[PDB]
Amino acid sequence: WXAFVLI
Amino acid sequence: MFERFTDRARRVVVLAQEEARMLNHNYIGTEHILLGLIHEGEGVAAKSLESLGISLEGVRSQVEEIIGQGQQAPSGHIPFTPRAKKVLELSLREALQLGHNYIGTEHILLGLIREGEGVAAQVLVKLGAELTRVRQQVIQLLSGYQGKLEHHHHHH
Repeated sequence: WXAFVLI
Repeated sequence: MFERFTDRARRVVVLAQEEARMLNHNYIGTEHILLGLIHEGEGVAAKSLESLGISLEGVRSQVEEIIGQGQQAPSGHIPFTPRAKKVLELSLREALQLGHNYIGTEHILLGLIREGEGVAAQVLVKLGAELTRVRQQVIQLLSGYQGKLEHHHHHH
């Protein structure tokens, strides 16, 4: 969160 | 906030990355979130679109025709676009304003439409998925399914 799967 | 996502909502985001990769797009835009929602195809948001009379295959094809296909293979982790980040932000906002402490596929759908400017909202609104109408449909389906359609993260 909130930029990539899954961050 | 991904630890609050239902199993299906987490799967929608995981599939959105592969929908971008399959189209040679090194970005996950609103279009690929919607493609991943259709690919998951079974949760509250998918059933809500169907119950409004909207064809999921029609949505998928209209998105495809707009966005075309890229030229080069994306390796690794594909980044959300700024408008896709706004979708995720509005998914949390829509859940909180519905009184919900989780994020399901229904909130991703509402976030796609409330974002408004991206390819997903353009296609969905054209086909009749105006935001108010969708939210009322979502509420009806959550009542009808009684928590039995979309399991919440590690939930009893």
